[PDB]
Amino acid sequence: EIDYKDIATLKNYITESGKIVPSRITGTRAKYQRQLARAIKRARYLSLLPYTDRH
Amino acid sequence: AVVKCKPTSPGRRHVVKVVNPELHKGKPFAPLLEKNSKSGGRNNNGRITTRHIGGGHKQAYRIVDFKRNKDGIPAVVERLEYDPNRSANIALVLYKDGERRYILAPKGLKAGDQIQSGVDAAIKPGNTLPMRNIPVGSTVHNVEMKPGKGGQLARSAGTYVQIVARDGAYVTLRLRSGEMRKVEADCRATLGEVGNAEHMLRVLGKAGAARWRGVRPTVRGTAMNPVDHPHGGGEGRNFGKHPVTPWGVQTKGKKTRSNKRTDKFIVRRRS
Amino acid sequence: RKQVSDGVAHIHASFNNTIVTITDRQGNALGWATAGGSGFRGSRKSTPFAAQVAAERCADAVKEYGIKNLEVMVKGPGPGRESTIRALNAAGFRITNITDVTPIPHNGCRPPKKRRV
Amino acid sequence: SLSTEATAKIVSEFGRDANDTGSTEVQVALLTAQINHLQGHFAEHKKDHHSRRGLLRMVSQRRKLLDYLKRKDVARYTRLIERLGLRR
Amino acid sequence: MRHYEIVFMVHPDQSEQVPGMIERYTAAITGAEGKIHRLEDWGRRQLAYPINKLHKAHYVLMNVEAPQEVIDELETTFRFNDAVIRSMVMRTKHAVTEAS
Amino acid sequence: IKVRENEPFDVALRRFKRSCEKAGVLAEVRRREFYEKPTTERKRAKASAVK
RNA sequence: CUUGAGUCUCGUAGAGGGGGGUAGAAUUCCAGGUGUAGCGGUGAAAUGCGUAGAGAUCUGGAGGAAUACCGGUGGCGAAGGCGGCCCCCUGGACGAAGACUGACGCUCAGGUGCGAAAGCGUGGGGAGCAAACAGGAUUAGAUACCCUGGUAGUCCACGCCGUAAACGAUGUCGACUUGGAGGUUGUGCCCUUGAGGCGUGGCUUCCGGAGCUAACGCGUUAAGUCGACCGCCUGGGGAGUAC
RNA sequence: AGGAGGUAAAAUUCU
RNA sequence: GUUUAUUAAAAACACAGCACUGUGCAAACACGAAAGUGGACGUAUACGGUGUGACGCCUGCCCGGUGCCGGAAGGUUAAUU
Ligand SMILES: [Mg+2]
Ligand SMILES: [Mg+2]
Ligand SMILES: [Mg+2]
Ligand SMILES: [Mg+2]
Ligand SMILES: [Mg+2]
Ligand SMILES: [Mg+2]
Ligand SMILES: [Mg+2]
Ligand SMILES: [Mg+2]
Ligand SMILES: [Mg+2]
Ligand SMILES: [Mg+2]
Ligand SMILES: [Mg+2]
Ligand SMILES: [Mg+2]
Ligand SMILES: [Mg+2]
Ligand SMILES: [Mg+2]
Ligand SMILES: [Mg+2]
Ligand SMILES: [Mg+2]
Ligand SMILES: [Mg+2]
Ligand SMILES: [Mg+2]
Ligand SMILES: [Mg+2]
Ligand SMILES: [Mg+2]
Ligand SMILES: [Mg+2]
Ligand SMILES: [Mg+2]
Ligand SMILES: [Mg+2]
Repeated sequence: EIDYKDIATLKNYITESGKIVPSRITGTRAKYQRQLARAIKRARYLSLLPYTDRH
Repeated sequence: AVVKCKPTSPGRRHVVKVVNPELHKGKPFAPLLEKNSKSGGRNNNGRITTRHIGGGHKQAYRIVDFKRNKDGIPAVVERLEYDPNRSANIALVLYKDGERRYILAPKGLKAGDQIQSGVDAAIKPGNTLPMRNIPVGSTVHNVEMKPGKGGQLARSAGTYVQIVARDGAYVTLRLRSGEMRKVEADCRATLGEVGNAEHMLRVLGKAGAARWRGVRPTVRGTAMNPVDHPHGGGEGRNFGKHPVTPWGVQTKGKKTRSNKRTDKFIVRRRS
Repeated sequence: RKQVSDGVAHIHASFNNTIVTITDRQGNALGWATAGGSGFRGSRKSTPFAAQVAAERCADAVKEYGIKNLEVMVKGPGPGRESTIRALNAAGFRITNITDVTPIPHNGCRPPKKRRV
Repeated sequence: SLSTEATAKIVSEFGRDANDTGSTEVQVALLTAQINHLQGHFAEHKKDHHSRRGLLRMVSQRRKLLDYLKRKDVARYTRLIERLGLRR
Repeated sequence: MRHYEIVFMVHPDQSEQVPGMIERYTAAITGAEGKIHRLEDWGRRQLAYPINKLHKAHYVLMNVEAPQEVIDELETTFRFNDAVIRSMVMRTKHAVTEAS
Repeated sequence: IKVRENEPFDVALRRFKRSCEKAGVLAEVRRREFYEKPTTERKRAKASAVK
């Protein structure tokens, strides 16, 4: 959001297979649903949270 | 730089030069060169052992350092020079003790670049270590086959070996001949790719280009009579023969490697 | 053989003929038996039933080396997906864990054009 | 579009005071100033077609309003191009 | 002078090259009068997934103000150091000082 | 995907079996190319999925 | 003269364009470990792959191309068209206050430039896919549709080419006429008094009045009402052909 | 009660 | 450009360019019973061999035969025992 290191949260926006969550389910604001992706996806790049869930 | 030159005259028309604008214009460094007389491709016996060879320009030997044995001591690239004796270009270097040498110039360097050699001696283009001290994957040229025996592998213009394993006391390496081949790993090697890789973009363009390069007309085996070559005679443009060297052996396909003493060093051979 | 008792079953349901093998935990391997040259061959493979029986002939030769359990990761779409495990837990191996391993790209390579039956 | 600071300089001498930001003298000056620096951007890159499209607007507009004054207050132009650079 | 957020990470068996870095970066950004407004360091940390087949690796952070430079010749100092394993330099968005 | 579920029974479990992926994203990524007809899939899967 | 128009100011969102960087999943291949007679493929087959050991599985290593989820009658661009992440360069649009300018405009034959894919040149690159080509089927035939392969090419660089159902088949600008659901991005005011209360901008999707229409349909983003200027049509063919 | 995935193969002609 | 010195100067040979193929260096290859030597004080952007013959548009089908490059299961086989 205002932060991506918020790995604290986020985890309430990504499934038990490691998938980002549709904005129709999570029901989040649009302008800020993007701000989530460019920040969850930011954070999976430096392995604080995974892409997959099998390795 | 490659140039196409205009059709001022045929056999200029197809020409294509390689023009290197920071190759030192003028006379090479005297004390590092010695005479070098041509052969015609004729051996001590007097016979033509290799043919197509002879005639074409005079050519003084530059003594390049293929060993790079003087470790420590920085050396500075004073200038880049043309070399007749090979496609590659050389670099007159000045070791900080006053000694001077020639080295196969790699893709990188220019005037003023520092270089050196030794069991540490940095790790940039122009620097020489034992391969027991170069990262795997590292790109290298002027490779040694037996340590202390100077560089033999990948010396031609724009040429290179990449090291590609370590396997213990040898060090498997692949030569863009396509062949991977273990080698004793105390064997040295210089960082970088070599020489103006632009070399192969030349076109020559006329016959005389080749003549003054040393090389000499090649005459077909069917242009001849059957006493001259096994591609026989004719009676008007004829063949019907399994292609062959003048001495009888098949050309095309006929593998002719024999050396089992080294077959223990080849691991995957070119294709 | 040497008897572990703790192993795993790798199952590949390609569709067209559907296959299953078994290995040890770090993933060595010891037994195919598979729907193809084994109870027909042709459209009467690639059937769920054939996966059942494909699991059985596996079972009936994947014993020894202990095994009395197994992790069971599974590769495929279509028939034989479940019906193997359905017969595996019936032959009496304690179904420890199951897993997806069907390869999903992040769209990576072109797939093959033009096919209307 | 250059720096928010920049252009601060160029409104003087061209303009009668700061925040006199609308005399045809300044925009022209603002344009040229960008264009000139901005020709560097198209040295490198150069296959950046789209960015160029914006450029020519600057050039079109510049020229369009450099022609406007030619009709009003003669030699209010011949006191600025040489003051700047361009009449090719 | 615009702000950047930096967050590199270097492999386990050379964590303790820690401060050896930071200082020269301060010499590199004090030498370009740009106050960093919050530093952090948090070594031992496990990974979402292995890398080069290795779990765990040392981390850091920043939010430095600096010239649109140094990051030129710094973002490239992560282009030697076979030592360091990953990086990221971020946008800006005003200053930074709390989260963690 | 990776499933463990606790304790006593045998049922392969999960009315959430078609969890996130398999059956579906494998059809798509498998069949073949597209480019023009995911645009037709678009103005149909939500030209109809209006009301 | 300031209201059309532009300039300055602080910001906004954006897959706008160009450069360099890096991640992650899969396909293919290289080397091994275990492992044994089948794999693959179809409507059914067979070609092909496998007893030097395939397919399955594990570990390791190459290399190329594309960015799952976000993703959506979502945004962005003049159009073509643009989707992982990261910094550098840069374009445009929009909002708000006020400041300057003072008609600086609109349109545009000529002219200039941009312009999907395939295609061309020089080289480099090549994992997948796949014109051509080959083999397996299919069939009366099968130069096809289906299957095993497969080169150009698809990728990069630099220079060509300049066409698409390049379409909304709807030229650009401005002004004027009931409405309903939204989507999305700003911003002014009022107990943060909510994820607000009350407004006001730009874009945008569906429905629909009047009116228009040959009808289909269009319907404030017009095909309604007007005006400026440009391009174009005058029966089917011949022909977007010949010179 | 939503989504998902799989269900028709080839087969010409009529002053 | 070269060539039948002394009846043939040509459309013949050479040519730059193209391709096939062999060569990891004690290279292939050649001259040498050998030693040694050329190749080369070069190192696959190299060197040898064969065919083609600037350039432009291009270079189709055929591996049964003869060659050459791979093979192993066997069948057949040398000296030898
Ligand atoms: Mg030749
Ligand atoms: Mg020849
Ligand atoms: Mg003759
Ligand atoms: Mg003879
Ligand atoms: Mg004849
Ligand atoms: Mg692997
Ligand atoms: Mg890779
Ligand atoms: Mg901008
Ligand atoms: Mg263009
Ligand atoms: Mg193209
Ligand atoms: Mg091309
Ligand atoms: Mg047209
Ligand atoms: Mg279109
Ligand atoms: Mg409507
Ligand atoms: Mg309305
Ligand atoms: Mg209208
Ligand atoms: Mg025409
Ligand atoms: Mg019919
Ligand atoms: Mg008939
Ligand atoms: Mg002549
Ligand atoms: Mg004569
Ligand atoms: Mg040759
Ligand atoms: Mg000829």
